[PDB]
Amino acid sequence: VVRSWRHMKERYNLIGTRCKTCGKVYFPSRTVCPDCRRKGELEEFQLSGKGKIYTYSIVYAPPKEFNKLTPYVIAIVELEEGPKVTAQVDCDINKISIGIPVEAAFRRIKEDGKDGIISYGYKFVPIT
Amino acid sequence: DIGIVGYGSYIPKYRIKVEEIAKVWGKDPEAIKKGLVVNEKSVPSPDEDTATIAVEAARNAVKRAGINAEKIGAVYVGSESHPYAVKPTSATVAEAIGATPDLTAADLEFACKAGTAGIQMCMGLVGSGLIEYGMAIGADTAQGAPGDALEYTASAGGAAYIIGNKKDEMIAVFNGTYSYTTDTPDFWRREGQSYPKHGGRFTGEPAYFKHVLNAAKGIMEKMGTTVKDYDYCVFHQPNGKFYIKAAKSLGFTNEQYKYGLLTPYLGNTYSGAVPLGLSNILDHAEEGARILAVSYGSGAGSDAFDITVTERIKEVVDKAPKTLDLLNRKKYIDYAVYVKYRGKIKI
Amino acid sequence: KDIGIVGYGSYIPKYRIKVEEIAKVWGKDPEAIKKGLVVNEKSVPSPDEDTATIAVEAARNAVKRAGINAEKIGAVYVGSESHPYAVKPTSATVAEAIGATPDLTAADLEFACKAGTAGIQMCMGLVGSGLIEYGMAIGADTAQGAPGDALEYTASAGGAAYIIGNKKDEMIAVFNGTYSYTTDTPDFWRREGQSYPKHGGRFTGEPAYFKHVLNAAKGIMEKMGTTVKDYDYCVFHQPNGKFYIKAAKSLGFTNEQYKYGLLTPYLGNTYSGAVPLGLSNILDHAEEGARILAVSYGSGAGSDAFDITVTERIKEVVDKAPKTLDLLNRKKYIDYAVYVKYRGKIKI
Amino acid sequence: DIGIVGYGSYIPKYRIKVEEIAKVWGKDPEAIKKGLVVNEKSVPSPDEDTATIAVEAARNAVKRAGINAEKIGAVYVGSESHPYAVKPTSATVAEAIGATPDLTAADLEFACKAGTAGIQMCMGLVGSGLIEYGMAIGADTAQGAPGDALEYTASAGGAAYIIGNKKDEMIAVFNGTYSYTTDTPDFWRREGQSYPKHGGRFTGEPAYFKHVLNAAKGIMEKMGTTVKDYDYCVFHQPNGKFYIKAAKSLGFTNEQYKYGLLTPYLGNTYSGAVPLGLSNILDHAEEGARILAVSYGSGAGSDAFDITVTERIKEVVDKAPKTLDLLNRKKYIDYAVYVKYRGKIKI
Amino acid sequence: DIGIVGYGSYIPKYRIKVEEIAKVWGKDPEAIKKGLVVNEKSVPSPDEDTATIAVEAARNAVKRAGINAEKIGAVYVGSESHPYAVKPTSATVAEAIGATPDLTAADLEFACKAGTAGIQMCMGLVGSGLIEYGMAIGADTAQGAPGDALEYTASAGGAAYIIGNKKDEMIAVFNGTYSYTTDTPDFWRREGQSYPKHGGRFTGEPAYFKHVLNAAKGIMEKMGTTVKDYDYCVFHQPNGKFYIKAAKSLGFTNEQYKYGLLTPYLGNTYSGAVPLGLSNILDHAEEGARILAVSYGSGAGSDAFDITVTERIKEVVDKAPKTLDLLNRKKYIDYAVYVKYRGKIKI
Amino acid sequence: MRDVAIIGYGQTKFGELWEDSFRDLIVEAGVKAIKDANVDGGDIDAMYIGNMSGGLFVGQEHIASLIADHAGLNPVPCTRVEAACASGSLALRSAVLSVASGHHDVVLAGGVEKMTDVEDATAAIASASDQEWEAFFGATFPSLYAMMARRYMYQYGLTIEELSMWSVIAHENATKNKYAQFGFKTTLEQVMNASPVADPLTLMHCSPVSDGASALIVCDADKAEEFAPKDEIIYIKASTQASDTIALHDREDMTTLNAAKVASEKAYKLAKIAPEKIDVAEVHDCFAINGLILVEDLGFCKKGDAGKVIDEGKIRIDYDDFVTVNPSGGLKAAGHALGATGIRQVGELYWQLKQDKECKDRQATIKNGYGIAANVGGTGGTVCVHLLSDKR
Ligand SMILES: [Cl-]
Ligand SMILES: [Cl-]
Ligand SMILES: [Cl-]
Ligand SMILES: [K+]
Ligand SMILES: [K+]
Ligand SMILES: [K+]
Ligand SMILES: [K+]
Ligand SMILES: [K+]
Ligand SMILES: [Mg+2]
Ligand code: NA
Ligand code: NA
Ligand SMILES: [Zn+2]
Repeated sequence: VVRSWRHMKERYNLIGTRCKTCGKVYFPSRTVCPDCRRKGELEEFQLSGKGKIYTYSIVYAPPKEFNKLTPYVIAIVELEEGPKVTAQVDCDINKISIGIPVEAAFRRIKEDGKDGIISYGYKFVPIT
Repeated sequence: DIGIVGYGSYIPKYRIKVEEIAKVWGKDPEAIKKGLVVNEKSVPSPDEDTATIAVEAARNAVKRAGINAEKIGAVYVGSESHPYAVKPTSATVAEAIGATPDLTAADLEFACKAGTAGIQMCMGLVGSGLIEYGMAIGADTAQGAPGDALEYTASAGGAAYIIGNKKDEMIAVFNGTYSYTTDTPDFWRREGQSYPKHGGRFTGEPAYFKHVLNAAKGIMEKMGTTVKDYDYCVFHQPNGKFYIKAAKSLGFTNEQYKYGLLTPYLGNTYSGAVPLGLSNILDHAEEGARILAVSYGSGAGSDAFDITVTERIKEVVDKAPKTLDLLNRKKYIDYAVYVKYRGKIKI
Repeated sequence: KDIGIVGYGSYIPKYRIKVEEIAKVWGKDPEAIKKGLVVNEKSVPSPDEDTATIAVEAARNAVKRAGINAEKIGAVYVGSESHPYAVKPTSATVAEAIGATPDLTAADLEFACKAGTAGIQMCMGLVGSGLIEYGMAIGADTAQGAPGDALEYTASAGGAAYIIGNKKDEMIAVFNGTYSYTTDTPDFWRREGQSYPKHGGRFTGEPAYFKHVLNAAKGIMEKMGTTVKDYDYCVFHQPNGKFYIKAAKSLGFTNEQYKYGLLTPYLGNTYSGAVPLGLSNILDHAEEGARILAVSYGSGAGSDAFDITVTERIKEVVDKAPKTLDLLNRKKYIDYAVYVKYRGKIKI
Repeated sequence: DIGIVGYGSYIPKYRIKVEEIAKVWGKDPEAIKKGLVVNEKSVPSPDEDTATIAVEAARNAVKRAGINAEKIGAVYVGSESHPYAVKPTSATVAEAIGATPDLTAADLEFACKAGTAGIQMCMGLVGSGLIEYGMAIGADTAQGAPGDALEYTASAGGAAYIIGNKKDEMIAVFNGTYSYTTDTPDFWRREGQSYPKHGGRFTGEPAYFKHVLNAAKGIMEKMGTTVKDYDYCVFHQPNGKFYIKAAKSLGFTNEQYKYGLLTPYLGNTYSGAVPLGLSNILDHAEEGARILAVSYGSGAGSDAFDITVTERIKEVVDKAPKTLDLLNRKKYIDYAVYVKYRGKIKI
Repeated sequence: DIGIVGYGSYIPKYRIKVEEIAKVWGKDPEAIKKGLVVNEKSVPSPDEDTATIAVEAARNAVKRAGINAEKIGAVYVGSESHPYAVKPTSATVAEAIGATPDLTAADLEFACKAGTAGIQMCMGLVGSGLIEYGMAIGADTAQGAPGDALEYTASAGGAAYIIGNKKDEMIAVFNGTYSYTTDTPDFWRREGQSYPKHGGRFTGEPAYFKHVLNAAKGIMEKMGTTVKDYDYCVFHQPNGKFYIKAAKSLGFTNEQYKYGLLTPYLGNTYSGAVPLGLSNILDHAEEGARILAVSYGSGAGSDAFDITVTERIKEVVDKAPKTLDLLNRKKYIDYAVYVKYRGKIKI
Repeated sequence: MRDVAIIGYGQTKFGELWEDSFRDLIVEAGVKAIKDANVDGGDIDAMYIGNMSGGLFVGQEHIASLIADHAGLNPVPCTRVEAACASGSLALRSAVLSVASGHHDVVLAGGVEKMTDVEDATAAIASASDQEWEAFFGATFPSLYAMMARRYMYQYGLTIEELSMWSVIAHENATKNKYAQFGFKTTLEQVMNASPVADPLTLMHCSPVSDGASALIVCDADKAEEFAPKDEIIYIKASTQASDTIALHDREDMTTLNAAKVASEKAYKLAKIAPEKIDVAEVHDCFAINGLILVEDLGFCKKGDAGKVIDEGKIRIDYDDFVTVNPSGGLKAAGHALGATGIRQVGELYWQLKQDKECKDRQATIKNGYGIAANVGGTGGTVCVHLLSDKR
């Protein structure tokens, strides 16, 4: 419940952090820059949801929650700014390939059963 | 120049004490009474629901305004317990007060802030010249889950406000309003479920206090005011403890916050909580009194108001029942009869 | 103190289902339904899509057309029948998803299929009164029709957002006036426990839809001192094609006037997004100076009428976001089995 | 040839008086007590169910039989409130008494006759030589619909009977059995619904009395007996009235029917009703006493039995708790705690 | 001295192939067909349920028995899907065949072993001389949870058996019966829930095979037999793979087990599974053929039977429809029509 | 800093053990390890345990106390060590360092898992991934390694046939292991045509959910001679550990496990040998791809060539002059009881280097007398390497 609330601005809007010291953009946002650690100074940074497929897989037997989606595409997207994320791709099984340009979309990712909260976040859609 | 031309309240007659609920579930009533700062709560008759309570409050507001309901160009009902899932309460109220047909209406949802959201909507329509009068109501027949702590506070009530443009008929004037809103999963309910769920201690500092206090600070900055400029204050009051903590945090004394606090003997009426507390302030206030009103809704969000009372207040207070008269005209019931009335017994 | 639309946006999901695929299952003649209702197909949301996501798509597109900073929006109102939660506001989720938080007010609106336009009127008031600089009104739904029933042929998903403003340089359209007709009418309802709504059949027609839609239309025209001839385009609520055309022809509008606003035959009835979406298609086509009549309807009962004039700025923004017709035509057909799987219509 | 080698009973400790239910629903308790011939009913603890009641009764029957449960070749549980929709109570009971694994089992359903149906099954399996001992249980945690008249009688209890072939071990002997069954929609429940529905006044003459009286006359014809041939009797007892009407119709006096009637202070335990009444008779009966026992189930159907007591009865009565002792070891509760225990409060 | 005097079966006409279910849920149909050894399953008409299926099977069994249904002294229906929660199927079946009123009845529950439990009960009552003929039915309209693997096998069907005492009338003779029972939570359903829950791979070795193989080993030890003494065999068949694994483990060949296996084209009919498989064996068997029949039910338990066929079999096989003829008269449907028929669409 | 040796090893069967409870397993493995080492229960000074099932499966934390209590070894200190699938190796390394410190002379390092008692096991094995940035979005644990396979195929041209040969070998080797979960031979076609889990992986590429327990007795190299003949003692030349990003998407290069490179290099340095002298290797091959990658990261072949060394079968036991990989059948065929895998890996090296009869049918050639084990937690966030030798 609380953990969704902390990363909403990241999941909804793709707002990460840029370390001024080395310039490397980080998404998901990081509290500490791994390369500069203590000397790093982080600022809020708005990413464009644009990126390309770096790798992918097709999940054929997922947990029961995803029964409507099965089989679905899961991928690691390399975003234009640098960071990579793990997310599903809204495209046909037979049109996913490495290097395909994609763009983030606000979607319903998960629901904590029928009584718990609904969690929203990013899913990627191809460009054409 | 926007103000309140009339206001009204309603509370049902049945009450149930903490002792009667704790007795059944095996809890120490004194610990609860002290922990929550609550003694008893209101209970609606089985022939009463959010609609009937809204009509009572709306009709009472019309009496104080002393106007022709045909003059009302919008009716907005904010609630959590609309009798239908899909059929507007607001229409039923408009018909029941004679406001139909020349008006717009909508049912409002935003946890316990729905009621004050409607006030702001009316302020806009009146200020813009789109309507001459608008009605904003906040009412609920809250239901607490039987075993849970919310059963000690979940009560029924409502209050209506008629907003207008004419100085001569204004009993109070809006100086300004401000709202603080984020996405916070502290309290929710899914369409299937009977009773809500919540994040326990997450409902406190990160949700209620964050929004209530940011909203309070915000309007005082917008208006350039300090706590000393206000004679009275009223905050959302899910229990007595939260209300007082917020009030003392901002620097208000007992004399300033006392009138707005009704939960200890009324319970938490959700979207009617602050509207009712504000109405008790108005039943007591004198010309020139300046009020700070801040509601809270889980979700989350708060609506702040900065209001000044005029000389016309004395003309209308006795035109309808006073909020404290309603609260003290009461009949006590035990837990068995309570769950019968509220429909808590599965049939 | 003019009030107008500074930006608008729409969204429709990609899946569709034809009348033929529903009638096959329930044993009905599809041609009779297609002709009777004037509907061919409807939209279907992806199981990872709901009212909130559809509202966010529309909101984000409207921000593109407005070309403003969402931080400036002082109110977000979402009108729907299918808010993903029973008690937790969609509008808050949309405000966070567009960056409007935290300096704003918000509320979720309920009034059957008029909820969306109620929010427009609320924004008109707050902007005109000077209480906020910009307000957003959204109408969106992922309607669900009862499986055996006729509403399953039309119950679709979609939404549209409108940003209201005060600055003439930024207005793409101007409100000339608004009027609303409201009574207590038990034509259509749903009780808290039930999955699908109930209705009064033939009572939904003349005494409810036409009473309110037509009284709302002639009311605003009397308020404005206008006739049917004064308007270039019109849009009415469209639970099916037949009702729309009956109302349009009753008032004297021709096909050229009512053509753009009618989307139900290929979109379905999106409830609180129905008129907002039709209006957006009119705007994707309209020219400077065009005058629009928009009238919504909601069961309970109530209608919101609008009289709008298009400005020269419309051209600058139409291509700033996807056009409602483009969204409506990029589509994937599905059969009934997958439809009920997606929509959660299978008992699990 | 076939007889009862041991029997046992169980009733939980909580009770609720008619006065406490009527108080809540606004009815005259004296009218109800007189109309139904009922004063109070039993209430299971929230940690008790048909399985636990069945186990208590089964274990008590083993004490009286004085045998090794490993020898039991069949366990049958007749109920309306099996704790699972699909998972056999009978298996849990066999495991709980050490009868597993060399046995057959089944859960029985036929309204309030399920319990006695199992007795007939065991009689068959023992008489045919397919098993050495069989156990038949009838137990229920009935739930009456809040506000309905069945809430005054719907109680919890059960009794177990072990059937055997060895004259030295028989405490009673079956002389014969007979059953009357038709398709009668007097009482039913659909899979989704929480509480049953019924035909009101149709539950009487065309259903209960038709089947109870046809079953009684039938076995007396089969046995060539008259009412005078019997020392004791027990009929189904949904209320006291039906029992006494039936007993008096057939010509039984108070001395003959008194022991079998437990409902006025126990309530209607459904499939445990006649099994429990029969057990109270056996706790009092002397060698040579002849018993007429007739159950009833909605559906509908009745199972009649003609039983003769042997000299071994007095060796085993005190080997387990007596039904009257269980019935009088009681703690009273009010309606609020009752609905809490029974799970009648929505959440 | 105890045998089967008549038997009958029924299967509805609609079928659905694995492909139509897999298509919808996004699964490889070939993997499922090979994994479960299932091609298609049966589907009842929306005007068909366990009661109608039981009546069809019972009526067919009466034809083969060639007796007057008035002589039937017991009717037992074993199922998991009795159309009512509280109203006995068995009574409706008795009325529909003319066995009423001079009979006893009961509805049986024990997962997929309920049906064979009734056979043992009829064996006892007939062998003991308490009745002249008894009827045992096993029937179900199983429903698998949408999206789950049980949806590929959960089918509808039933079979009835009439037990009697007269050699001249017996088509088969019971040589012995044995049962293995424990408390095992492999498969269950709670009263509220629409579909069952299970322990996944706990359903295999520790439950099905444990009980099926212990029961099969048990009766062969009781009877002094080996796998070589039996001409035919039939085991519970939740899928084709479990059946064959069990059959091969005990040493039976394809020729021995082939007839009893119907699931690949019928599906798992739960309490009708083994009764139907046994009936196909009887439609093919010749005088003197010896059959091993072992059922399984979750909770858990298995019923084993050792049966020898008599000369009368050829006289009756054609007196009613053969199980293969029913199985092959079929009409295919797609998933949309299937969930419509089965009531799987929320409405 | 004392030298550490291994004096005993014990193991249960790995598989679906319905009869055996969690207690029955740890005891059987512990008693076997005690018996093999020729020590009494009283001789154990401390225990180090790896276990995942308890907290995800049963709600039981504080497993250490439970295991010491029911083993009957109270009051000896017992400690649980966790790093997802690497908990076994970390429990060993913890034990090694405690003997090296001088605080304990004889220490048991064991791991146990009871995954069959849980209704759905995936959620537990998914615990090793980032819940908020991988699992949350629907990346199942097999799909993560599947995306590793995809990237590796993209960069180096590995073909599914080459990948599938890893599983054929594993299953052949596992028929020689009584404790293996799967004891059947397979073929390339059966592997490729098996049901798919996450493209390109199939059910015959993925390791199963397994119950099992394994235990080692580690001891001071000098005190070891008190219990064992000097020739049956195996010495731990190095026990190293490294870390990497928990999420696969944060990896600099997804085709390699830096923590394995880091850890293996440090072990090779401490032992003062090169990869060419390793006779036997036990690598973490829960998804086959991971087996190829580790063969490269440990330095047995060049990056991208693993597919070609498997195709020729150089990792097979019969193939001479090249290291022998997973003689037991590996995680895919021998089984993957998460907590015990790290222990089992080393027990095989122990058997292999001491020419124990336990591995008689799968005995690898030992030219130099060295073995190495690589245990991986999750997708690579944690790697622990252990290097053994028959020489001190
Ligand atoms: Cl924040
Ligand atoms: Cl059952
Ligand atoms: Cl020892
Ligand atoms: K609502
Ligand atoms: K006899
Ligand atoms: K039942
Ligand atoms: K008869
Ligand atoms: K040794
Ligand atoms: Mg020794
Ligand atoms: Na329909
Ligand atoms: Na392993
Ligand atoms: Zn940096």
